[PDB]
Amino acid sequence: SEWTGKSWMGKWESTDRIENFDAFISALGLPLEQYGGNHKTFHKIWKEGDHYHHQISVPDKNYKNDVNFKLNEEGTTQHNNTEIKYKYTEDGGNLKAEVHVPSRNKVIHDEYKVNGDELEKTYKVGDVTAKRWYKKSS
Ligand SMILES: [Cl-]
Ligand SMILES: [Mg+2]
Ligand SMILES: [Zn+2]
Repeated sequence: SEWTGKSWMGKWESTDRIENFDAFISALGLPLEQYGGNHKTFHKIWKEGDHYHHQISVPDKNYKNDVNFKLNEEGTTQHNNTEIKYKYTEDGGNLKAEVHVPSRNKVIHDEYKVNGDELEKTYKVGDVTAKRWYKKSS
């Protein structure tokens, strides 16, 4: 396991800073009663030889998902039983994920942009953009 090498690698924790996230959640067709708000969220991204791991956790929601990815290579995961296709790529120093949710005819853009000490995550679906800011853990 390697925890450095790219600016977006590391252990990231959500902050109080969030923008337009309910509009993004609504545009995905998800209920705000269970997916809105600003619950403490962790992103951990590290390298394991020939691939990366990306662990997402939302402890209040009993959610933990470990995503295995190789840059530029498609992968799949599941949420409940919604299949999710993804492909992570680098845009220079930033990390992007292209996400298909075929059952719902949705395409989602995720971006991870590290401004130094801080990580800005941008979420886009169609013309709806949300942002959330993360800090390095501890
Ligand atoms: Cl498509
Ligand atoms: Mg997040
Ligand atoms: Zn796209």
